Amino acid sequence: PKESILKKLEDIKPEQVKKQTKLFRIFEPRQLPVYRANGEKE
Amino acid sequence: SHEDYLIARELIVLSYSNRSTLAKLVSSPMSILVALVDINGTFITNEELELEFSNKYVRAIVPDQTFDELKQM
Repeated sequence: PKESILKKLEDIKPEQVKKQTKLFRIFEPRQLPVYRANGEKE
Repeated sequence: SHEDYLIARELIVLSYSNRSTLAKLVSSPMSILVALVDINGTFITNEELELEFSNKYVRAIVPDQTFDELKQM
């Protein structure tokens, strides 16, 4: 099947250029309650 | 085969009704469908008429007005 190894070569497109649409994020600010030194809520 | 039975079921029933238009409606898109297939390895004849074999890969390039002329066919 020499026509099949030729067709794999014409099917290799150039490398898929990636552009991102949102910033890469690992951390987010969250709302945590806070307490003073004695123990009660601030 | 079963690919032959679906054609012979829809031509035996129809050729009882329309003797005029039926032979040209089915035979119509084969003039268009010959332009869609790619070329992987093809025969060729050189100038003094003798047969060679060629290996060229040619894409099939059809516009959108062929797939709008094929939907109306």
